[PDB]
Amino acid sequence: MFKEIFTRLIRHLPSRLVHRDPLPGAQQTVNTVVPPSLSAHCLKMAVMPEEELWKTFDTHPEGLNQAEVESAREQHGENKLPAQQPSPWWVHLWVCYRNPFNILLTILGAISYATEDLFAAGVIALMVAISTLLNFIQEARSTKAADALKAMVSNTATVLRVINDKGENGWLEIPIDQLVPGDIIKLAAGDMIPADLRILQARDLFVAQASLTGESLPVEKAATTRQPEHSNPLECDTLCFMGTTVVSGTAQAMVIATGANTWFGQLAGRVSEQESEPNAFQQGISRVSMLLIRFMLVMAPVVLLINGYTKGDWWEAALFALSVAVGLTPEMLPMIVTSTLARGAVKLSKQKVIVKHLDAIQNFGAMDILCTDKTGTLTQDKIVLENHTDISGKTSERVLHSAWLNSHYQTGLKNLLDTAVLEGTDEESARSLASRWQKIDEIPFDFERRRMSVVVAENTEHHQLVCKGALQEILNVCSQVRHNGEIVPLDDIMLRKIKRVTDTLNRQGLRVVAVATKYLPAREGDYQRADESDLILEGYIAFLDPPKETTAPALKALKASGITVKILTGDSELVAAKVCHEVGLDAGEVVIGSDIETLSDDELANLAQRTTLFARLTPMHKERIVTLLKREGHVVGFMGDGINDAPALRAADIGISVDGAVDIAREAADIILLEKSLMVLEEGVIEGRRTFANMLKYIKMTASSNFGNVFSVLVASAFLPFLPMLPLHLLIQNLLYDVSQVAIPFDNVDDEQIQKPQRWNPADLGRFMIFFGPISSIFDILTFCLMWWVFHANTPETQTLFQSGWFVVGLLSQTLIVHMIRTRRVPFIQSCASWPLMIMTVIVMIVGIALPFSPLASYLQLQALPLSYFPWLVAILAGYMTLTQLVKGFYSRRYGWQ
Amino acid sequence: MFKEIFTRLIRHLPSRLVHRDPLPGAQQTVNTVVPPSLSAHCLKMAVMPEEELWKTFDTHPEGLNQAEVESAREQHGENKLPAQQPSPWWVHLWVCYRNPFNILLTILGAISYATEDLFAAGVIALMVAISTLLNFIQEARSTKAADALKAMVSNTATVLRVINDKGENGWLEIPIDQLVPGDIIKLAAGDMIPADLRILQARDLFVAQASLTGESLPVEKAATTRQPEHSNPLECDTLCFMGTTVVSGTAQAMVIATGANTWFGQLAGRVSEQESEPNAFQQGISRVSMLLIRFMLVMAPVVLLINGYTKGDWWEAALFALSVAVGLTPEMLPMIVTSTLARGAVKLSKQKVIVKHLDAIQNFGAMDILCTDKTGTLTQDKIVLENHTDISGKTSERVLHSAWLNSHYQTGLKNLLDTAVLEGTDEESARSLASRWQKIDEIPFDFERRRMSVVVAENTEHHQLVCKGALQEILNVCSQVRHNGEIVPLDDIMLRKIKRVTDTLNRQGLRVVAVATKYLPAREGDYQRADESDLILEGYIAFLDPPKETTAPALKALKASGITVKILTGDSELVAAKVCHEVGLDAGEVVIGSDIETLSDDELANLAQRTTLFARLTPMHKERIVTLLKREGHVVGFMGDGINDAPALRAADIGISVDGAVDIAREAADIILLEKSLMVLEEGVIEGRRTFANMLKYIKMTASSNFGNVFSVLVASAFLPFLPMLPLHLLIQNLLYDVSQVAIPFDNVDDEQIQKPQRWNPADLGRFMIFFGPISSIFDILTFCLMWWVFHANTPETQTLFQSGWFVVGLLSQTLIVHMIRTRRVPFIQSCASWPLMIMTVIVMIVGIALPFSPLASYLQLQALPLSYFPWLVAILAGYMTLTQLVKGFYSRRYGWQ
Ligand SMILES: [Mg+2]
Ligand SMILES: [Mg+2]
Ligand SMILES: [Mg+2]
Ligand SMILES: [Mg+2]
Ligand SMILES: [Mg+2]
Ligand SMILES: [Mg+2]
Repeated sequence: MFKEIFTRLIRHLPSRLVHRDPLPGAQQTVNTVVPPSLSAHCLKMAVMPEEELWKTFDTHPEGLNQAEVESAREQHGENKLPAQQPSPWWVHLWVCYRNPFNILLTILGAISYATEDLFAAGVIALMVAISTLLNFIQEARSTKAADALKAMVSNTATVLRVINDKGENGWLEIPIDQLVPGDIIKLAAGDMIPADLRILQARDLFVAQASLTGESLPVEKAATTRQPEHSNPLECDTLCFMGTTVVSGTAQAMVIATGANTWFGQLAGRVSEQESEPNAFQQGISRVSMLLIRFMLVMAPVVLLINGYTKGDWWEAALFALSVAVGLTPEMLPMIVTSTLARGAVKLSKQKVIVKHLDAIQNFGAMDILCTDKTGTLTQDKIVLENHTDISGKTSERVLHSAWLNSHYQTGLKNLLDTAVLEGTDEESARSLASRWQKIDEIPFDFERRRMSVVVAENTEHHQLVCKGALQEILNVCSQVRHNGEIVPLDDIMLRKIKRVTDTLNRQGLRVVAVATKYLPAREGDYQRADESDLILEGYIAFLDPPKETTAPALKALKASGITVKILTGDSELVAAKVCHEVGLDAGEVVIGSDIETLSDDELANLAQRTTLFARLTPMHKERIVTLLKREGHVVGFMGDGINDAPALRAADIGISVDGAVDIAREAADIILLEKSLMVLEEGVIEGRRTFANMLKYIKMTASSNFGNVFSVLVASAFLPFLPMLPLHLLIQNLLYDVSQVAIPFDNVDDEQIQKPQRWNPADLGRFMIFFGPISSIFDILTFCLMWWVFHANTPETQTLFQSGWFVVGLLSQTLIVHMIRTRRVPFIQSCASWPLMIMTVIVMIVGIALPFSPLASYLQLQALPLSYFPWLVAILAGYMTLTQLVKGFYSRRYGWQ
Repeated sequence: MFKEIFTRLIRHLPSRLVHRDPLPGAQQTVNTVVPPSLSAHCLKMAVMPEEELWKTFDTHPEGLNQAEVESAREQHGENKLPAQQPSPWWVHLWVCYRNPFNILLTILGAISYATEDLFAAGVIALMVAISTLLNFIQEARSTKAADALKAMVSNTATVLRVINDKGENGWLEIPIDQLVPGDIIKLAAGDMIPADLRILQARDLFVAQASLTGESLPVEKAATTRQPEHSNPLECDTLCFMGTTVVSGTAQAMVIATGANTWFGQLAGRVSEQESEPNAFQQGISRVSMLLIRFMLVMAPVVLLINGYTKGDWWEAALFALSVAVGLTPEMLPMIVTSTLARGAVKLSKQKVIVKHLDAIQNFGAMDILCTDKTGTLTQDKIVLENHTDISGKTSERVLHSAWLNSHYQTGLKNLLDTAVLEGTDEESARSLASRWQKIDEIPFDFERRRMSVVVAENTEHHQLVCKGALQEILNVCSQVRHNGEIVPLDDIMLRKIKRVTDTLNRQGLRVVAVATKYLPAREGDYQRADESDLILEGYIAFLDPPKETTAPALKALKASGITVKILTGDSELVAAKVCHEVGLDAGEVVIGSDIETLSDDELANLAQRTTLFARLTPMHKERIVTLLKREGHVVGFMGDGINDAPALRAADIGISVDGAVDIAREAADIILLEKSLMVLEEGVIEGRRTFANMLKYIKMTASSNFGNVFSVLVASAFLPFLPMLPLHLLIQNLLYDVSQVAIPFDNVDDEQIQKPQRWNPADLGRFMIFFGPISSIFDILTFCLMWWVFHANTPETQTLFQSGWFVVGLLSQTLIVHMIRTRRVPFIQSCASWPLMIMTVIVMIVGIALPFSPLASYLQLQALPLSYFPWLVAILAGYMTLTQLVKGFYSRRYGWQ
């Protein structure tokens, strides 16, 4: 066969509902380090004087007013990527109608009846148009809902703009797509850079550019250049590029590039080539589409040839074969996938689960390994008890005040310890410390040393550096300790005593953060990580972050649903083990991050499968573990809401984040929970399994029934002297079946189907079609024999009695058989269809019965049915239902339902 | 007027759906200390030899098999009170059919149309029967649902019985109502005594008979009497009476009395007289019923007299007046109340809120003060951190092992500290302690000393008494302390040091429990509370009980709903204040239990209104505070799940308990939550407000519309020369209106209505009826003028056109006006009725329109309507809806909706 390139009958869904958005962190590799005239633009913009910067982008310090912002947006486009913009509704309608089969059905309708029989080609074209409108309405509604959902959780930026008719400025939180060039924004800790920026002003601004320049340490970004030569746009200290995060400090900057013109946007990724590699969902949809095309190409030519030879009307035989084939079209797939999944995605939104792209639902129900941190998900993130003590265990007010200085004057992201220390200090002492101490510098947090320092001063003679961090890291750089009010050298005896005391505290679930301080002579230069030396250890703060009340039932439900929860944490091994024990998780033997640095990929992939808790992990370790956990066909989900969780979120088969996360965590995620809870995640997983099961059932039943109709036509058309059913009748039958099937997205799903992670095999559809097609053909042939002999529709002159006689059987059975094949159990007593499906089935059956008796029947070439036919019809339908119910068991035994 | 005794037209609901159960704790007062032949029976039963006890009750040691238990149940009745047995369905159908208006209607129908006009009386009787059937079906379904709900949470008993064909025994948990006399049960801690019992065997069995004998201290019940003279059935140490709890120990006893024959059941309460005093809900229902009777008695005689004088047919005028009056019958109140409340009670069951009696819903939505303990509701009942140390602060293994002995060998109710100590001790040391030590005696917990002791022994030479309890109570009875391994006298310096250290610990939210041990020479006699003297203080255990993750949002929602949460706790004020601060509650200034002992009732009632946290409370203090919190018309709810919370649950306006509570706590409660959570309680309160609002709306709309119809008849009957509508048509109109109103229980309620605690005024119904009745009468008179002149129904010969002309207007407006006078807002845009109500309204309107055109119209004396009438009908309906919508505002301003 092959000839896959020749087949262009498949219409792919737009690559925003499916497939992930490009995240600007596609490694440090670049296409010849960007092209000229783009690097030159950045290099000129970096050192351009601030005075003439205002004229270049038509910007004023006040900001931008409305008419100006629409003018800038029109001139420079919108702050998006080429693939994130929706096509106009008329283009969507046209691309739905120009389907290579909707066209032929209209042309063959024109050709067959053009000479001397009009109103028959027109009605066929009208049926084609009605089917096209139904498909287009379903897809348009579902894409509108999906696009609304994706825009519900979108990274925002704080801009000046101009609010109030008066013309006053403000600070609006607007979606990052609305940023036009020459716009003024302000940046704080945790905000991702929304576009290429020119730093107007900034204090202690550190940005994590690891995505672009590949360096983990945050880089200071100044208002004016303080480095001698630039020679490179990516390292100029006065421009911030899109896709990088702000670690600490504050800034106010100007947007210079936007959308495609952004560094990452053009020639450093995204714009280069396209989405060459499709994900699992797109591959499965393509496989199903190719299977349907193969079925049609095998069957329809034979149906054409048989009737052409038998009846000598090729222009009508071809139309008849195409009309029976259109039931097996691939164009159902865009309508089924979009309508069924977007129904789930909306329903998940009422469960505090926002789905950014539709295909993620497949992973969300298929996930069997869930990697997450212990803080916030297992623990409460609010610490109830805290003790600030010195090395001797006595409570110390100096430790609390030293920690308060660091917590108050740090500009990084807020922490639970920071919140506790700011709340744990009384108002009077806090006011005295604030008035008596002023900030001079800040050395932010990085994982190489795992500390955080703040340099303050009470005068202009000496400065005090106060750094707080995990106990060892602090003890590594401490040379003296403050014991009993005296500064005494920190010998090894005190080292081992402190270590064992803090290990005893850790085994109780208490996290310990040590605090160190130093006095230095006043200096003008910036402080650097080398200044964290010969410190004086003031003491440590031991605090308890208790586990959530709902963590244990959520973990039990997750395990009952087939999901293996794995804890990836950068905290201590003892605290993590205690937390795991308290919530009911089995920590087993713990694996620290230092252990896996010397392991091979095979060794680590084999170890991670039997290891539940990983401790002392750097973000690189988390990403590597998540990557190697997909080794044996597992679908891995990573849940994280941190600055450095973007690679881990992007590397997992599904990334889950929280509405309160940092900007880069929400950008890289596929699912956004409105509250950080494992129970919400479990219920969402259970509900997404239902959505995927409903989608599969939709495709499965439609394809099987339509294959049965095509087989019925193929086997019995040769013996008849006329078409078993007029193609107009077949088009009406398919349209009325689709109207009924509209309510399948709202069906009920057995708890048996969604009890374990779902595995989707597109080749199973062919087996289901082959098994459940001829069952319909048996009763179709029985109906043919009924109308031939019992009702004497033996000649073409009385063909209309035959054809209509099949029509009501064709539509009613195909509509009824849904309630038999939708479940593996016995219907109407064990598993029952949802009320919308019941109502739609009843309505479509009534319409199909009443159509031959309606005034339209003459126009549709349908003849009224004698009353002696209805008992036969009921017998046929009941026999078909009973036979399929009795035969379902064999399919269950040999292959299985799920 | 008065003559309230004469009015027996009111049919009260059965006193199980409304009103509380007896709760065998009705003080210590008795009716002459019970009657003779009951006290004598108990006295003879107590001292009767165990050998001959088996023949008396036809009981075997192995238990009772089936046929024997049904025989005993038939002979002795069922273990219930006379007010808890439902009446048979046929008796319920008779009482629903024999009400004076269903009898007078039938009798007048026979009288008026018996002579020469049969099939007119029969159809009227058939309409009466159909109305009775509808009412009976609604009430029967709703009482069945309510009785099923009350049986879901019922105190159970553990019985031997017989299981399976073999004849082997087990231990079944059967509802206490199934207990027949001469049944063998076993009792553990926390089990209430289900019937009068004879103790067969007992291991350290203590029962709290504070309800019966009035003494707070638990007393020891033995297998054989160990006291010289009994002289009193209530103080014999070998019988346990119903309504008392088991504090500690284990036992196996025999049931000797059951149901009424129980000491409490007969002549000691719940038997003499009856429920003389009705509660608030019953009083309100009676007031509404009396208002409806007053309306009918004022109006219907005038309607009879006018038509009797005008048309000279008294036997028909009386029937017509009664037919218009029956719309205002109080017999709908049993159907309205039972059907609307039960639908709520069922809906609460899916929200983990079981309602034991329907009227409690009224209180549940009317609650504005909620009194709870801090443990379990505000805090988790599991403790995350525990430190067992000595007085010097060093960790001590002896303290942990001493606490483990007490926790393991105590037979009382389990505690969070007991669970932690049993889990906090390693397996090896635990098994070593279990093998090395054996239990001898136990001194249970009581609030006078607030300690609990266990006497064990490692040999037959000396015994060790290990008591554990709150710090002061332990320190009161301690004379020595184990310091640095030496037993040193406990001087005042150590007392102050320990007090300040433990006060520092309690300000952190850490509860401190001290442990004391003593060595005594071996002795045969039982140990007594006195034996707790000159103890040796081993140390204390400080543990953290963390607040729940969901307590703060639940408290904020409760405050937003208008409920004032007050904390009644027996713990320290420092720990309670810290817990309140953690969850966001404002403790204010705390009031300890010792402060309120000297206060007067007025002083304590005034103080409790502005006090949020009450600490160091005995159960008597809790009951007194809850009683005095209802002083200014507040509705008080008490939530508790303890042994001593029965008086406080019974004294509150509503009592809430948990499914895992003790037996007496579930018996005294009105609401049972399936999980102990404040969020569940808040959502249940919100949804119960909806149920009560729906019930009030039901009554209000029905009464107002039917009053409007009666007024329309009263004003315009004199001018017409015939009845404005035949009474058959009026009965059909009322029946079809009731069919529509069936779906009101499922209506939607605006969030504005249920945003504050509900206050129900039965006199408001009269104002609503007076305001909204004549609005219907205006358009009824307009319809009369229409049919008189526009349609020329001027004579009796053409009366049928007139009457039917009103009929469709009468039914359709009455059915439509629901969607206008159900909300204070504008309908269909700002507030919408529920889909069941929409469907029922449409169906009833369709039936009313189609009835005059149906073949039944001739049988019902209805004439088909000309098509020129329908535009006038739409005009009348639209004008009525618009006028009532515009006029609703005046009722809102002058009186108000809620
Ligand atoms: Mg932001
Ligand atoms: Mg600096
Ligand atoms: Mg078929
Ligand atoms: Mg029990
Ligand atoms: Mg004893
Ligand atoms: Mg009316």
